[PDB]
Amino acid sequence: EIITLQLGQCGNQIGFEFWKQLCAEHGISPEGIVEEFATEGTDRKDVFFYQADDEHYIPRAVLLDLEPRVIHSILNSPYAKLYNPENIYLSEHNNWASGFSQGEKIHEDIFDIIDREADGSDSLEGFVLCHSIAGGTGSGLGSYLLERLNDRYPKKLVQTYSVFPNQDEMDVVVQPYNSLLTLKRLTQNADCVVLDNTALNRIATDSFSQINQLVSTIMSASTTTLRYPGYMNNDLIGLIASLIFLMTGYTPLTTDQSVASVRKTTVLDVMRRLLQPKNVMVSTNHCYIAILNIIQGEVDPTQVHKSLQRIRERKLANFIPWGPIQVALSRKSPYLPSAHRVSGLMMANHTSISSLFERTCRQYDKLRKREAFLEQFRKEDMFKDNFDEMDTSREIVQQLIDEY
Amino acid sequence: EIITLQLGQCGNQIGFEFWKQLCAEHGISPEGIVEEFATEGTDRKDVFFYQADDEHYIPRAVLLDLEPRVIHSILNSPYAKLYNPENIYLSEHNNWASGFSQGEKIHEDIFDIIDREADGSDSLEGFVLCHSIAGGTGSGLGSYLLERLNDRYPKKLVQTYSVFPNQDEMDVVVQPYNSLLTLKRLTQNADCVVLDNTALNRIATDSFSQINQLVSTIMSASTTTLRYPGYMNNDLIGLIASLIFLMTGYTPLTTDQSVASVRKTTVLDVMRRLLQPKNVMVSTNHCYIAILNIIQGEVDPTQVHKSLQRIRERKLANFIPWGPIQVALSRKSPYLPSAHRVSGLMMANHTSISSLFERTCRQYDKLRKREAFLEQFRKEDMFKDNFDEMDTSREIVQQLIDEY
Amino acid sequence: LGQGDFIRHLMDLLKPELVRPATTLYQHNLTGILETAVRATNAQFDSPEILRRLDVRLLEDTGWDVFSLDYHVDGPIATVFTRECMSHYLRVFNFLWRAKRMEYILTDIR
Amino acid sequence: FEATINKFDKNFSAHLLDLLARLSIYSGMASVISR
Repeated sequence: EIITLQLGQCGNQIGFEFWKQLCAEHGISPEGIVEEFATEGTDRKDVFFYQADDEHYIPRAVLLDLEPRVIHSILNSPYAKLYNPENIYLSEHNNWASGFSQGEKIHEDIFDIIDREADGSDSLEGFVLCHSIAGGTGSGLGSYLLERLNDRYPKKLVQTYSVFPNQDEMDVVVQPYNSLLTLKRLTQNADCVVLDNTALNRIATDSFSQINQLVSTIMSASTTTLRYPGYMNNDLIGLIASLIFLMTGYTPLTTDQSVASVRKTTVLDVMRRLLQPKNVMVSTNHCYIAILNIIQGEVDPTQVHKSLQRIRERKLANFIPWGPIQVALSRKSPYLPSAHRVSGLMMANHTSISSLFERTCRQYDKLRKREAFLEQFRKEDMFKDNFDEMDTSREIVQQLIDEY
Repeated sequence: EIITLQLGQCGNQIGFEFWKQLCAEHGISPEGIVEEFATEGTDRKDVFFYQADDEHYIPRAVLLDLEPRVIHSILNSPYAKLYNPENIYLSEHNNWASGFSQGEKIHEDIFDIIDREADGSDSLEGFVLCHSIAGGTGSGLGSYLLERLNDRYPKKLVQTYSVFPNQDEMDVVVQPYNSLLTLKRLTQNADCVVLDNTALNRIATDSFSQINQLVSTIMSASTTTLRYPGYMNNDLIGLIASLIFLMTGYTPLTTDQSVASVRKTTVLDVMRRLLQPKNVMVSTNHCYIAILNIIQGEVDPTQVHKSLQRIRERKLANFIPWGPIQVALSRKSPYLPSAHRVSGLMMANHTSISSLFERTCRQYDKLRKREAFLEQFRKEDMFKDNFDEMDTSREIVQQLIDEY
Repeated sequence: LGQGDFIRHLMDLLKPELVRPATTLYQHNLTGILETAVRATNAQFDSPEILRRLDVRLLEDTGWDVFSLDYHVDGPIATVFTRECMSHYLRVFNFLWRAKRMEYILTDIR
Repeated sequence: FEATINKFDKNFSAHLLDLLARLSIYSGMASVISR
């Protein structure tokens, strides 16, 4: 089992479309009813859903937000009735310090909800977090929740889908501070999926609805095998151990109109495609640390071995000199059309990601020398006296970059 | 297996009608579907096509062009859906220097496409290039691709169907430069089929649609035996070794209206007809270097031996004094009507081809003495400083003529 | 060798193996290569029965001196071949194997 | 502790080079090395 903590407008939407994808996959009706064709289903549902006496299924989700508008719109959707009104929380009434201050203020009810959800699962495995690191809501609230959660639950995993601000595009003027602080908290508490609007929209090209549909696709494909038990990799901890910051790529990212080219898609061509920098959805002979490829559809392990052999000989990849990939196979949901003969998702750890922080650090250093937009931060208690928090966070990020 | 690289309007069309002929021969539907009568076919399809999970077959073709109009028209044809939209490439926005500059500019995506296509074949044998040497697009782009390909893939064949400018007709005012440079690159990198509009249209007489239909006929008849496995000559390298610049001729170049004269066509009369200068589709006791005759239809090797004996005695041909032909047999596709009892195609290497370059050199020398139309060339980086490239190319062509 | 299409691919796959001396050669490895050729070439569209008998044998140097196909036949059909046609085909198959590698060498040089 | 971790490395890596050695001498059983 698992819980999802989605914050800010970004996280709220991310959750909306993630649950849309899930209910589509598992044959769950918008109202929580189960379709007749899926009555005898074999798919495991406990992982993301828990059924109710009324036979309906409820997501293990909690909605958090500093503002009402987004969730109010969500509850006007056809999927509104599905969620649990008890879990959803809205502030009665764009800065990280303010977000953390509110988090300190509203500890009690949030952790009440979290405890209630936790006690309903026998074998909870970890946590899932969806949020954006730039905006005031996501950054600060996620920081506070991560801190108090790692404190509260020292034996549960914490996984996040953190969305990083666009850089080529000059959105949050105060983004460097929030990003740097959120990164501090992620290193200091997060167990383990980086995301950026820049490269994501780049691949989308070459509304937020479609972008986050792709993101939800990534999340669902990541959790597929856990959802669909097989032989190997039957747990999230198995995933994490096989890799341990990450980046992702998915081959069949094709529009509903781009099915006309039914290209004979082997496993070799897919696994190859997952390697190119173009497909890496995120934007010094930098090299890899780990690679995992989850493959959906018919697959012959002989083909997998041949592809691995050929790629190894062709040396299209580079590895650490000081240490000695993985190809897991799953089964598609029996419901969604198998427009793709075989499909592939890749999650990897690669040193080049360091550059991200070097940019943000460069951004942050490009402001701290002139004390820009610190007036609001001084208002909050945390930065009321000084900003030693900022210095510690910057040095922590520098240490991480040095370690990479 | 094999790949086709067609450039410029000439190459784009050439490819269109070549694939039209191929799909006609192999019973491939315009949409890529296979006809019912051809379900149990024995013909080998991997050579030029690769099938898809949707059962459709996709050509191993890539479309390149500096301008959109031609390919846009192609995609409005009934054959549009057949091609692979991924492989097709069009410049977002008539000189060789400009073409090579763009080639330097758009290296990455072109070679991405080429690598993707290459990795889908186990036993790729060589490359096929279709282009015109006069126009700006074909000349420069083919030059750049040949250079970077011979650099990238030092163990693959490179075959071209190069179209030469008409000379009796005064089309590209700057043709001498482009032709000379393309010839430089062909000698310096090309493994191995000369083509000219003048003699081609001469034989056609005695629109581009019909001319290139004839050209595609030549290409398909050249590749027949490879497409249709037999006993001997079961590989392109076998072809090349048996000969090694070339010229071609085809006997049954008859209109759809000229079938009324069903002339009793032996093998002897055909192979004889392939020798005359009239049938050589291109325009010092110059002699031959090599001759190959591929014969389609029923054939008795006794007849072949008798024809060879008689022609040898009649000494209708001349050979090099310093060195010591070949007649290969194939089988017609089981689908197209056998309006011809027996048909013949000839590819030969003959010294007289030297004259071509002597003309172009004479053309080029007829301009370099007065510096005509060099203003545009100076614009590009390659000819920004000097034109030593031109001098080296001219001397290389002179060396080749001396060698002949 | 009347197929031609199948023997072409089969001479490209045995090249990395037969160059080694015969002492390091073991039959159990080549069968996977032969089975690969029959799958890639046009010989896949063929009667499954006759494909069950086509195998390899190791004559008893270099890998290009001890390789040869057998196509063993037993039963009623064995009264037409009678152990002498199988001792004559192999006597022929060598001359068609040599005159086939002496050609793919000369198209490699070319 | 700091001195015994390096002992296991010399001990465990010695047995693995034995497993990959015997798994190579065979006529599947050869595709394991690629695994």
